[PDB]
Amino acid sequence: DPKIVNIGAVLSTKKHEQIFREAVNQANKRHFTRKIQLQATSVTHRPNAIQMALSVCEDLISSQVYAILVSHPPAHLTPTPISYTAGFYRIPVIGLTTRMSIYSDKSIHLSFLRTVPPYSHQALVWFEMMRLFNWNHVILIVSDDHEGRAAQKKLETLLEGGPKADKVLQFEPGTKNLTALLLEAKELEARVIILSASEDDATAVYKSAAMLDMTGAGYVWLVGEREISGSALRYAPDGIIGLQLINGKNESAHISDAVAVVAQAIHELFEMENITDPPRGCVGNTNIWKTGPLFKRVLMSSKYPDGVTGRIEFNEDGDRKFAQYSIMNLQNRKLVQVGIFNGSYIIQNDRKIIWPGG
Amino acid sequence: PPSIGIAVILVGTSDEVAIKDAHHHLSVVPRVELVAMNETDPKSIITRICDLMSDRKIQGVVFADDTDQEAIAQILDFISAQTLTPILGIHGGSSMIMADKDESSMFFQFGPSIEQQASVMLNIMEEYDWYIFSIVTTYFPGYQDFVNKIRSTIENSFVGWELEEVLLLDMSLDDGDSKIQNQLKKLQSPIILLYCTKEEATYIFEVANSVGLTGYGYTWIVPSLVAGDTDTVPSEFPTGLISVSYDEWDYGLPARVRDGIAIITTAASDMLSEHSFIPEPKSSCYNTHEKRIYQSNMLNRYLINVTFEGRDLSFSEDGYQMHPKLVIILLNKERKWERVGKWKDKSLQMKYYVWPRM
Ligand SMILES: *[C@@H]1O[C@H](CO)[C@@H](O[C@@H]2O[C@H](CO)[C@@H](O[C@@H]3O[C@H](CO[C@H]4O[C@H](CO)[C@@H](O)[C@H](O)[C@@H]4O)[C@@H](O)[C@H](O[C@H]4O[C@H](CO)[C@@H](O)[C@H](O)[C@@H]4O)[C@@H]3O)[C@H](O)[C@H]2NC(C)=O)[C@H](O)[C@H]1NC(C)=O
Ligand SMILES: CC(C)N(CCc1ccc(Cl)c(Cl)c1)C[C@H](O)COc1ccc(NS(C)(=O)=O)cc1
Ligand SMILES: *[C@@H]1O[C@H](CO)[C@@H](O)[C@H](O)[C@H]1NC(C)=O
Ligand SMILES: *[C@@H]1O[C@H](CO)[C@@H](O)[C@H](O)[C@H]1NC(C)=O
Ligand SMILES: *[C@@H]1O[C@H](CO)[C@@H](O)[C@H](O)[C@H]1NC(C)=O
Ligand SMILES: *[C@@H]1O[C@H](CO)[C@@H](O)[C@H](O)[C@H]1NC(C)=O
Ligand SMILES: [Cl-]
Ligand SMILES: [Cl-]
Ligand SMILES: [Cl-]
Ligand SMILES: [Cl-]
Ligand SMILES: [Cl-]
Ligand SMILES: [Cl-]
Ligand code: NA
Repeated sequence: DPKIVNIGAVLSTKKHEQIFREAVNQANKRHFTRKIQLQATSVTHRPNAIQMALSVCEDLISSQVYAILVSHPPAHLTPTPISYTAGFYRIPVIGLTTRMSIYSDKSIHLSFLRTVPPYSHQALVWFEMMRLFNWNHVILIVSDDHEGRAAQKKLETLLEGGPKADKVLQFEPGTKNLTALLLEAKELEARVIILSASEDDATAVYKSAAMLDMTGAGYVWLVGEREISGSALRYAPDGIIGLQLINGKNESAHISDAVAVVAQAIHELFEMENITDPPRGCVGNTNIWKTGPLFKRVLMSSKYPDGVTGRIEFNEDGDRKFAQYSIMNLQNRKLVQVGIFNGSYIIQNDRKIIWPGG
Repeated sequence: PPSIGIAVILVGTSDEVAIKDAHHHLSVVPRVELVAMNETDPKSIITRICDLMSDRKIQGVVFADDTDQEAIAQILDFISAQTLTPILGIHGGSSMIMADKDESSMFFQFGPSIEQQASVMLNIMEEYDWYIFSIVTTYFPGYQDFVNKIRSTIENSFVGWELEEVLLLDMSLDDGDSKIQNQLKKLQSPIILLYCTKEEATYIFEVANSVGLTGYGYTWIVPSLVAGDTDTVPSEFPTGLISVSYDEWDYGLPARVRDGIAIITTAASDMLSEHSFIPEPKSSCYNTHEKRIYQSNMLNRYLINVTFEGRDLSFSEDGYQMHPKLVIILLNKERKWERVGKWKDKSLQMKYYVWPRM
C-alpha cells in the first residue's frame, strides 16, 4: 500500500474528465509509484461563481488535493473562484487555457500557474518580428484596460532592454469613434502600428483606420490573437499580421502536459522532508496548507521538455515560457500562416507575406 | 412602515444581549435577526449567508468576527458582489482593509483606508523627526497603494524625507533558500514601515530578529491589520512595535452593530423615498447567473452617505470609513498594547514628547 495523493481538476466536459483520469493513470504507470501514487479527482464548471467555489470545497479540497487543474469553460465563468478558494489554502492552481493577463497578478492569484501564456506575452513575438523585419520605429495602440496596459508594459520592457516605440496611444474600451486617436497616429512618421484590443474594440479601430486610409500601402499592422478573431476578423484590413497560440484551445493537450508536470513535481516534492497534507475539506479549516508554498516553488521550477504543447517551463509569474505561435497574415481575406514562433525563433515558411497594399 | 430584513452575523463569543439592548423614524424599519456562526472558512461563511438569504428576505448583512483573518473580508466582498447584497464588515477579520474590491461589490468596512494609515504613519514620523526610513511589504493586496501613498506624500514635501529601501517579500514561496533573510539584511534605516498580514508579520519579525533589526535603533511601524486583535500578541512581535489601530477601544461592538443597522436601514429608506422601490432581496445564491440583468448595485449611492444621530457615517467609494478616530498603540515591555496617541480630525495628538524605553 502506497500513499494516495489526489490531483484535482475543474474541466469543461466529461470527455475531458476522462482524459484527466487517463493522464493520471499514465503518470502512475510511467513513474515509480510504491511510495506515492496519484489519484484523479475532478468536476465540471458550475453555472455560477458561488456554486463553483462551494464545489471546490465539497468535491475537491474535501479529498485533500495537492493541486487543481482548471480549464476555461465553453460558456462569464472564469477560473477565478477556483483560484480564490484554492488560494485561501495555498493549494496551487494550474490554468490550462486562460490567457487574460490579470492572472499574472500575484496579489490576486497567489498560487496560480498556467500552461498557456497570457496575451501580453505576444509582445515577445512582436519584438522578434521587429528585429527580423527591421521595424525600428513603431506606434503602439492599446485599450486602456488591464490587458491592454499589460501588453504595453511587456513590450516596453523589451524595448527598454535597437527598436523603439515612437508613441503609445490608449483608448477607452467601448469607443467606436476612434478617428480622434488614429489621426494622432497618422501624423507621426512611423507607419508600423501594433494593436492590443479586444475583438469588438479592434473592430472599431479597423473601421476608423480604413476611413482614414491608414490600412493601405505604407502601413504595417501587427496584432495578436484577439484582434483577428470573430468579428475583428470580419473588418480587419488585408495584409494585417496577427498571432494564434498553437494548441491554445486544445484542453485535452494541456490536460496531458499539466498532469505530466504536476506528477513530476509531486514526486520531486516527496524527496524532501516534513511534507504535510493539505486540509481535508473547507469547513472548520482556516490555516494555510503549510507545504503549499514549497510545492508552488517546486512547480515553478518544473521543466518538462518533451511535452505535447512543446517545452514546458514557467516564468517568475508562473506563466508559460516557450509557447508556440502561428504567424498569420490576412491574404485576400483568408487567414494564411506565413510562419511560426517556435518558442525562441521565428521560422518563416514558404508562403509569401503580403503586406497592406502589396 | 414596511420592514426590511437585516442579518447581523456574530462570529465568536458575544454579549448578544448587550448588542440587542444597545439598539428609526424613516420610511422603512429594520427587522434584525442575530445569526451566530462558529466557523470562518469560505464554505461556512458562504453557505451560512446563502441559507439566510433563502430562508428569509435579507436587504443587507452586518458582519462581526473575533478573528485576525483578513481573508474573511475577501470572502465577504466576493459574496457581496455575486449576490449584489450589502455587507458591512464592522469588526475583526471582516474589517481588515481589503484593497481592490469588486466593481460591483456592496461591501463596506469599518476602519481606515490604506492611504489614511500611510499618512498617519508619516505624521508620527514627522512628530519625532524620523525622516529616514525604509518600507517592507508582501504582495498582500494594498501593498502598492501603500507604497504609492508614501512616495506621493514625500515627493510633494518641503520636508527632508529619505526613503532608502523598498522591499517586496514573496511569501507565496517557501523560505528554504533563506531568501527573505537576505532581503532583510539589506535594511539600514532606523525606521521601518511594514505592510503585510498579521501571520506574515509574525514570520518577518522572526527573521528580522535573527539578523538583528528588532532591537534598539530600529523602530517598526505597522498598520491596523498587523496588530489586529490586541489581546492576541504573537511572541515574535518586537517590543517597541508601533501600530495604528481601529480595534475597538472607544467604538464598541454594540455601537457598531447599531450603526450598521442604521446605515442599511437609512440607505434603503432614502432610495425608496426617491425611486419608490428598493432592490428585492435575492431568493438565493444558486440562481445568480439568471437574475443578473434584474439586479444592480444601485443602493450604493445611499449606503455611502448616511448621517444618523448627528454622526457622519459616510463611506468612501473605495469602501472604508471616512472619518474614523484612530488610536496609535505601542507594544510595551510587558508585551501589552498601550495607547500612546490619538488621530482625530486630521490632527495627531501623541502622548509622549520623547519615547521612553527600558
Ligand atoms: C526553435 O528553433 C531553434 C533554432 O533552430 C532551435 O534551437 C536550435 O536547436 C538546434 C538543435 O536542433 C541546435 O543545433 C545545434 O547547434 C550546435 C552549435 O550551436 C552553436 O552555433 C549555432 C549556430 O551558429 C548557434 O545558434 C548556437 O547558439 C551555438 O553557438 C551544434 O554543435 C549541434 O550539433 C550537435 O548535433 C549534431 C546532430 O545534428 C551532431 O552531429 C553534433 O555532433 C552535435 O552533437 C546542433 O547542430 C541549435 O544550436 C539551436 N539554436 C539556438 C539559437 O539555440 C530550438 O530547438 C527550436 N525550439 C523548439 C522548441 O523546437
Ligand atoms: C485579491 C483577491 C480578491 N483575493 C481574493 C481572496 C478570496 C476571495 C474570495 C474567496 Cl471565496 C476566497 Cl476563499 C478568497 C486574493 C487573496 O486575498 C490573496 O491574498 C494574498 C495575496 C498576497 C499575500 N502575500 S504573499 C503573495 O507574499 O504570500 C497574501 C494574501
Ligand atoms: C489536441 O491534442 C491532442 C493530443 O493531446 C491531439 O490528439 C488532437 O488531435 C489535438 N486536437 C487538435 C485540434 O489539434
Ligand atoms: C518532520 O520533522 C519533525 C521534526 O524533527 C520530525 O519529528 C518528524 O519525524 C519529521 N517527519 C518526517 C516525515 O520526516
Ligand atoms: C456553535 O457552538 C455552540 C456551542 O458553543 C452551539 O450551541 C451552536 O449550535 C454552534 N453553532 C453552529 C452554527 O454550529
Ligand atoms: C449626501 O451627500 C451630500 C453631499 O453632496 C450631503 O448633502 C449629505 O452628506 C448627504 N445628503 C443627505 C444625507 O441627505
Ligand atoms: Cl467541505
Ligand atoms: Cl513566409
Ligand atoms: Cl458555524
Ligand atoms: Cl467578485
Ligand atoms: Cl487594515
Ligand atoms: Cl493573519
Ligand atoms: Na501565477
